[PDB]
Amino acid sequence: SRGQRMWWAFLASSMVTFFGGLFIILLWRTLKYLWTVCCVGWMTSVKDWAGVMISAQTLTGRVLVVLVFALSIGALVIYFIDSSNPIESCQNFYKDFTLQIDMAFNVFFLLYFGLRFIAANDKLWFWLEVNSVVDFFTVPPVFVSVYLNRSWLGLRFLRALRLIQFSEILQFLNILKTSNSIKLVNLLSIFISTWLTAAGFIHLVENSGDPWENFQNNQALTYWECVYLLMVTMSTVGYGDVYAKTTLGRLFMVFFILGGLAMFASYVPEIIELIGNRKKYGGSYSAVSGRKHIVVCGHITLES
Amino acid sequence: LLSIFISTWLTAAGFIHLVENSGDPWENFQNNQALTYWECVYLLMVTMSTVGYGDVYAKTTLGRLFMVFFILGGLAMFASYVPEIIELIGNRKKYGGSYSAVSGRKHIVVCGHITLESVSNFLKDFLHKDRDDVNVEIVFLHNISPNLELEALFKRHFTQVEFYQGSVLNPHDLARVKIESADACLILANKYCADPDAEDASNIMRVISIKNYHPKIRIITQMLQYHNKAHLLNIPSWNWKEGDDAICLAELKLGFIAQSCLAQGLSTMLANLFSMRSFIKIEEDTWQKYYLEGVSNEMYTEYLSSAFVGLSFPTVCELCFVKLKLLMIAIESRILINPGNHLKIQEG
Amino acid sequence: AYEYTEAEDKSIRLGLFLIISGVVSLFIFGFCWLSPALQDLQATEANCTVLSVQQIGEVFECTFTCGADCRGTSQYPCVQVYVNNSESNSRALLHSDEHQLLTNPKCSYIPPCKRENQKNLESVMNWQQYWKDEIGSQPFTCYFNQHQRPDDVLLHRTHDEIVLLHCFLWPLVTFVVGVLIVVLTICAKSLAVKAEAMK
Amino acid sequence: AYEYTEAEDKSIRLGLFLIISGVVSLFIFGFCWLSPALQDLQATEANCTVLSVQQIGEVFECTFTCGADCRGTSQYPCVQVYVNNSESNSRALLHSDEHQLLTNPKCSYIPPCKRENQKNLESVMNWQQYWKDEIGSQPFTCYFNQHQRPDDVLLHRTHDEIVLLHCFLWPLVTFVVGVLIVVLTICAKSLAVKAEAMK
Ligand SMILES: CCCCCCCC/C=C/CCCCCCCC(=O)O[C@@H](COC(=O)CCCCCCCCCCCCCCC)COP(=O)([O-])OCC[N+](C)(C)C
Ligand SMILES: CCCCCCCC/C=C/CCCCCCCC(=O)O[C@@H](COC(=O)CCCCCCCCCCCCCCC)COP(=O)([O-])OCC[N+](C)(C)C
Ligand SMILES: CC(C)CCC[C@@H](C)[C@H]1CC[C@H]2[C@@H]3CC=C4C[C@@H](O)CC[C@]4(C)[C@H]3CC[C@]12C
Ligand SMILES: CC(C)CCC[C@@H](C)[C@H]1CC[C@H]2[C@@H]3CC=C4C[C@@H](O)CC[C@]4(C)[C@H]3CC[C@]12C
Ligand SMILES: CC(C)CCC[C@@H](C)[C@H]1CC[C@H]2[C@@H]3CC=C4C[C@@H](O)CC[C@]4(C)[C@H]3CC[C@]12C
Ligand SMILES: CC(C)CCC[C@@H](C)[C@H]1CC[C@H]2[C@@H]3CC=C4C[C@@H](O)CC[C@]4(C)[C@H]3CC[C@]12C
Ligand SMILES: *[C@@H]1O[C@H](CO)[C@@H](O)[C@H](O)[C@H]1NC(C)=O
Ligand SMILES: *[C@@H]1O[C@H](CO)[C@@H](O)[C@H](O)[C@H]1NC(C)=O
Ligand SMILES: *[C@@H]1O[C@H](CO)[C@@H](O)[C@H](O)[C@H]1NC(C)=O
Ligand SMILES: *[C@@H]1O[C@H](CO)[C@@H](O)[C@H](O)[C@H]1NC(C)=O
Ligand SMILES: [K+]
Ligand SMILES: [K+]
Ligand SMILES: [K+]
Ligand SMILES: [K+]
Repeated sequence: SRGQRMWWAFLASSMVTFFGGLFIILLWRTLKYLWTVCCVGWMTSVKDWAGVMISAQTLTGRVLVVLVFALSIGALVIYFIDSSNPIESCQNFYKDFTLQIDMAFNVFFLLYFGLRFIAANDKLWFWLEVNSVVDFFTVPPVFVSVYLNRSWLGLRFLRALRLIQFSEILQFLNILKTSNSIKLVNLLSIFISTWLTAAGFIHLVENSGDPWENFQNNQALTYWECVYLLMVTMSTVGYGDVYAKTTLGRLFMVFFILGGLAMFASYVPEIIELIGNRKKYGGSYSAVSGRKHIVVCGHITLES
Repeated sequence: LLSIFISTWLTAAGFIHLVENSGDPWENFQNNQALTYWECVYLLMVTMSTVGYGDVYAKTTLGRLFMVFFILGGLAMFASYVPEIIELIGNRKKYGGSYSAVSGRKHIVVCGHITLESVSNFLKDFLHKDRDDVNVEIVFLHNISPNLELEALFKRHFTQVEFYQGSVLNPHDLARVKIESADACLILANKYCADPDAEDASNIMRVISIKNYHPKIRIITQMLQYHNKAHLLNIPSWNWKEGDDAICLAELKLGFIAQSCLAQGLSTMLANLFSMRSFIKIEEDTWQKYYLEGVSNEMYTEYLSSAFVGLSFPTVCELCFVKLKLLMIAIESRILINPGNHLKIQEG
Repeated sequence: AYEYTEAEDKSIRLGLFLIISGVVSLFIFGFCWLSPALQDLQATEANCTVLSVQQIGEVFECTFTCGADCRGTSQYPCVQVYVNNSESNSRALLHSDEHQLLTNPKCSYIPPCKRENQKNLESVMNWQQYWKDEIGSQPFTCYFNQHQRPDDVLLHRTHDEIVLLHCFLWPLVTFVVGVLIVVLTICAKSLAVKAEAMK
Repeated sequence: AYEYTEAEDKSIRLGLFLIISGVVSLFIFGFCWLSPALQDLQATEANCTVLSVQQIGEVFECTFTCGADCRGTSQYPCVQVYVNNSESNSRALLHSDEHQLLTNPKCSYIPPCKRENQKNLESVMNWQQYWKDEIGSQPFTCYFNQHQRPDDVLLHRTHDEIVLLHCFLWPLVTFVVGVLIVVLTICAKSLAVKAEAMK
């Protein structure tokens, strides 16, 4: 049933979810402060239970958090699989296996989003939190994909932004304690997620070309060519074998070098500082039989 | 920085656009590389950033000559201005905002010497499981931002502990942590400070500030000498009858030593009576096996049954020992320790 | 406490960002969308009678594609269709769009490229026979721009009139939603200030 | 206060900058303007009688352009026009300029490229018929450089003699205006020093 490009329905579902819930929250905060001007509880108990479940303070909270880690990488791998597909295509839900696994991952993310919504103190601050915006632009349009029996590789590259959570959900699990490797996982998460997300955006823009030429600017790049493009660009090598040719592609690359060059030059030598800090003269002396030894301490310099 | 950066970028792009379109006059203008304006803006951003793809470049003689002068100036301009701009944006205060009180659950404001180890020892002795089901929240208040280890500690206690960066002297920060509805305020001291009178002065100033905002609060603090403890009673709102206690470390450490000068080893027993320790079972036969069973006891406080009223003090201590397996020490109707058989149990 | 919280400050920042995004996207679409579309509407919808239909014999190259990225380059013959304008009434060429005109200005129709050169030639002959039947009669609702390309006459405009709608719509929708966010947040804060100071 | 102000210091800096700019632009124009122009004047204005006019049949490619950036590549036939020099008196070719010679050395004239190959051929035939009429008579005021290209004879020099004027004029004007700025500022300062010390 080809011919009708229904790509706009996915993006509409994301924008209606984000902005419609935002307007519902703001209208609640106007109506409940008009109600006086013009004209321990139980909800806190379910709030503390959700706040315990979001952290790793129990066993079932630990299981939930490890599931968030694993299924975030799983949803990212499903995007890597789907990136080689055409932009607008059909898929029957009962025959497509990866659509069923993606369904299982996103219904889990919907329940986890509900737990994070209950556990929050401020509904507005939660609704503008960046890990919620990722859910607004990934979790609705896969439900639209199962309803239409039709896929569109839209803003699925924002699934790579879920790796930002990794240092926090490892701080919950008592895995990261000291400050150096907390900082190292923080730098690695932000670097890899920004690299993979911006590569996904330039992949979408370069494939589905400029709307001003009636889409005759389709430079057919793969996803990994855009990852290689951004690593060549961020490092300021810039070979020129692969570059963005569309107008929107060059426009994003201008903004990306304004941000990403400083990100590469700041984060990469700091990461290489935090790895490689190995104690050289560790270990212990091993005694041998029939030969004694002498321990010398105190003021030890070169001349002494 | 933004004005100079954008104006230099757009102006130099306009000059290279004029030069590249109207070509070199030496070839009778057969060097017209037809670039748009935005291609030259993209050329200069690729060039200033030292990427240099080579898909778009200047082909005329005057174009290459301007590009030589432009990289001599513009590379230093990009490398100096862009990280400074990114420094001036992004400076956002992390732990701002205010505490939001909830109904039916009180909270506690903790200020003073807040480090990683002091907060860790506090949260061990406060949130210990040997208490009852406590439900107070712990709000912290320190002007220094926490490091990554303290942030991991606050994430380990995500429902019980909130942090807010501010100064206890500034009354807006006292209004942020809801000090008017807090149950008590605790002032930890840096017990290994270099000048003890200096930090005793600083913590006295903190008591003055909290009592200046709200006089009807319960302040618990730590003093390092006894005369600086004596200065706290001169404050016109320091009311110890309601619970403004000053834990003087000099008086308490020398008194613990003197009570152990009478009966040797009492100071260990008293100091173990307040550290909340669970039972640790030792399978061997060491001195630690019986010592740790002594460690696991803590001092507690409770009202008595109505069935004990009218009895004598040695009677109720004997029967609670043999039936309830508890050791009673003192009584309150004053706080006198171990009365004789002549004093009977009052009700309440 | 009569002051914005962190969520209200972030919401005002979001509304200001949408205001800036709507203005900047309108500024971008002025040079990308609007200006070639106004060059399209500069061409006048006119009448034209067909003058003659010629072949040249100079064949050109198309590019037929199979499924797994074939780049077969078949060839196709060329037909020039000359018309008589209503405005200039001169010898003008016929074209399907600017796309066909820019890939090959010397022909009047380029077929979809197939594998067989016989099939491309048959597509040429069918389109030529249709334009050989209706000669002289029924002057066509064609388009023409004498100030830029006065020798070629198109059959379809490249951009619809609804391009002018969507070039101005979604920046305006972005502007309105951003303004609504700033207004609703400020209104909720001021009403909460009055509701707390009413006691 | 007998010293330059900030405005006089900046004006002396401007005059020194114009002196440096005039010298540097003269230094640039020595390699860009002057040296190929002196290679042009190295070619000698001479006489030449036309020997014969030939066609080869090997056609070449021009590039005709429409309004909205067409890149149509029509083709055109080639005419070789051989002359008899006055200096070397050998078989030399005719060319319109160095531009025609460098884009195609094997012809004597390249037409303006049009859409129709018939129109390019007619431009060739008209120019060839003019160079077929006047044969033997009226030796032409042509140009020749036996030290570099001794086999080709041009009809027009590429650079005018006024190129030599403008190559030396505007650096000298820049130098004079810069010198005048430094002189007038120093003279105004010294007269103000004497006018204040006269009291
Ligand atoms: C600031 C907010 C503003 C946002 C503005 C949003 C508004 C969006 C725009 C609004 C209008 C766009 C819809 C109108 C389409 C018209 C129909 C059409 O042209 O059909 C064409 C479909 O050609 C294709 O192949 C389509 C494939 C790409 C479709 C996906 C588009 C994604 C665009 C990127 C999404 C990025 C999303 C970024 C999200 C961050 C066919 O034309 P043709 O066959 O090729 O012509 C041949 C010429 N010939 C006839 C002479 C031979
Ligand atoms: C330090 C101070 C010194 C400054 C020096 C200033 C002095 C300036 C120079 C001085 C002399 C220049 C004028 C003489 C022109 C001669 C006439 C001519 O050549 O016509 C030509 C016009 O070809 C065009 O297409 C013109 C289009 C460009 C004109 C704009 C020039 C801007 C130059 C940049 C301004 C930058 C300003 C920068 C400002 C900072 C036609 O020739 P042709 O048809 O193509 O030939 C075909 C060959 N054939 C015949 C064989 C086929
Ligand atoms: C904030 C914005 C981007 C939200 C998305 C709105 C736009 C992009 C969407 C929502 C409504 C959509 C249109 C709905 C109706 C028309 C005509 C119809 O026959 C096919 C689709 C088509 C041509 C769509 C084009 C894209 C569209 C204009
Ligand atoms: C964020 C959540 C709560 C709301 C998301 C809005 C979604 C569910 C709504 C808004 C726009 C809708 C689309 C509007 C019109 C199209 C084409 C029509 O022929 C059938 C329904 C269909 C295919 C709808 C699918 C569902 C839809 C995408
Ligand atoms: C589907 C989505 C849009 C549901 C929206 C629910 C929103 C409007 C409602 C549900 C519960 C509400 C919260 C209830 C109590 C808290 C704590 C209070 O001290 C300030 C307001 C605040 C923070 C409210 C903000 C708005 C709120 C989050
Ligand atoms: C759809 C969602 C709401 C399902 C969650 C079910 C809720 C209503 C149930 C399941 C788990 C429950 C919690 C289980 C134990 C905790 C701790 C206990 O000391 C007091 C009650 C309290 C806090 C309960 C409150 C109600 C509760 C949160
Ligand atoms: C010219 O064009 C119009 C359509 O715009 C058409 O209806 C009309 O018949 C034509 N007029 C003449 C005189 O042919
Ligand atoms: C046809 O063309 C001629 C010249 O090409 C012109 O004079 C005349 O007006 C046109 N006639 C019609 C009916 O279009
Ligand atoms: C040679 O050239 C000159 C012009 O420079 C011309 O006037 C003269 O007639 C020619 N001389 C001869 C002998 O042909
Ligand atoms: C013509 O050419 C011949 C040799 O090519 C030469 O000897 C003779 O001088 C020339 N005669 C004239 C009149 O130019
Ligand atoms: K470089
Ligand atoms: K480079
Ligand atoms: K380079
Ligand atoms: K390069």
